[PDB]
Amino acid sequence: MLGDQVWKEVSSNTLRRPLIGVEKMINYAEYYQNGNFQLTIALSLDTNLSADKMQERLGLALWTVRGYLPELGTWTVGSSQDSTLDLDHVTFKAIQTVEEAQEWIEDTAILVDEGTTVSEMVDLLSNKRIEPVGKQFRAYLVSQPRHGKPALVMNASHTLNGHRMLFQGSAILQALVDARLTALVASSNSSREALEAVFVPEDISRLARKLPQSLNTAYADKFRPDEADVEAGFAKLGERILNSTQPTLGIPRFSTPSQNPQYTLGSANGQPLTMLNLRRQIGVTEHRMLHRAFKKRGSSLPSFTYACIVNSIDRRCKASTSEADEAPGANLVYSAHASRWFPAETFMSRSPVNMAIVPGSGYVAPEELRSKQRGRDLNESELFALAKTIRAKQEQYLESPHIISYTAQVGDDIAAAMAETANKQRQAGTDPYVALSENSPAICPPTLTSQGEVPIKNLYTPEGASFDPKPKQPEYEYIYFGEGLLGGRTTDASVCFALWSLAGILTLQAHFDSRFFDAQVIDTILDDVVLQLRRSAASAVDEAPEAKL
Ligand SMILES: [Cl-]
Repeated sequence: MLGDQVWKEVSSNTLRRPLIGVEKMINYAEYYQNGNFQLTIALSLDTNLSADKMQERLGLALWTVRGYLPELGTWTVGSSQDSTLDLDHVTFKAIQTVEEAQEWIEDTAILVDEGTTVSEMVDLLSNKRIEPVGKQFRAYLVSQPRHGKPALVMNASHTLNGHRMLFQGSAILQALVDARLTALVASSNSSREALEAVFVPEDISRLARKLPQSLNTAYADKFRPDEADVEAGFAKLGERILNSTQPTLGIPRFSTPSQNPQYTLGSANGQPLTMLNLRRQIGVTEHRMLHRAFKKRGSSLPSFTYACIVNSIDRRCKASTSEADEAPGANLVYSAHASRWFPAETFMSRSPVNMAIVPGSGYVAPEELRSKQRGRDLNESELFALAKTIRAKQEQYLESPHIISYTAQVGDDIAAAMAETANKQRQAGTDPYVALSENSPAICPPTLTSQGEVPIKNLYTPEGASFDPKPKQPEYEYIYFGEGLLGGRTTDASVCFALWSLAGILTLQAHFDSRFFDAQVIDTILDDVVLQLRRSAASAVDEAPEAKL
């Protein structure tokens, strides 16, 4: 009941709950750091729907999805009665009229102008903060690109989202070909007339049970921690604090931000697009081979990838926080998903946890990341040993959910310090990019978040959603997606590596602002990692050729 009681009726048709934990930290970063962490995901579509059909169905599709996913209509920036800005709560307004519903549809289901490509949309959206501040989700239909395939492009705040956006997208794609929606559009003069037929005023009593809750309240409710549980979480907090001070290798940022960034995605508003997502994609067949080859070594694709990132940063940058006479270690900065401790029902329809990230920490000792024989030039055996070390340290850091016992306190501390720092920087007239970088470490530690394939249905027909191969022989209206694109947003002076899979396609990418890092160096590290993955896999498969099947 802690989950229900937390959303309180605060006005006639408005629910409100406090933000708690990582979600509160994220909300403050999005406000004070120009949309830091915000997510853009494109689902690239093959479809025999005309652009015209998709355009006339999109708004009603989004409205239909909102009916069972009211999470799409939440809001996280408001005020109190005393004027003051409020970053500490999430609110939900239950829509009571057709006009209000139509307003929300037209603000949230965007038809992109003829010509703009999916890649251009991902670049544009990942290079700015969502507006108005507080808005949590927007869907863009790119139905008439001048080249490339059409796509559903979603832009979301990270405060209440993550993995969940793929399911939100899947629901929208299902609605676009739903037989009942198609009949509605066919029988109505307009979207507004259709809406007028099927509109039901939203009921805060029923919808409260479907709105997202903090991981922290789901944790309290499911695990009911006692004092020993709290003690175990406090120990994992001490670990993260100490690891953040130990000598570490990493990628050095510019001492001062670049005023003429030389790597951009073009220019919009007259200003360069400097938030970059450098990507390496691995196809379905090669992905399977990599996955099996590293299992044959007793390793895993995510941990071996981390080892290669750590080693390639070491070799390419030769940058550390320690002295020259002292080999550094590696501070591991990574995220973990709470599904490792919570059942799948935690992430479904009843009070779902829609942002389930817990910060992870670990420290590779100097003797574990360098070889006595080869120094930084680790051979394949040594990289597998480093992978196993990294994996073991993550497994011990994450062995228990009681980490969550301190994320509310850490979230409060980071949020308060961010607001106080931002107010001080404003009063001092600090340049905005200097302000986003001066508090960042001169050396960015190796930062990799790894995501297993999320099983999202790939085929949508009037009979529903299914898992199937790309249509060779369409029998009805259908939508199929065979590839995704991620645009992460990192506005502070850090480099974030992301490893993820969608539709069997493996993507390794780095996102960062080129005002703060040499993009050529990051590009070289990504190339090094892919080369090491392929060479180590080929050697593993040479010893065990069965791993090719
Ligand atoms: Cl998540």
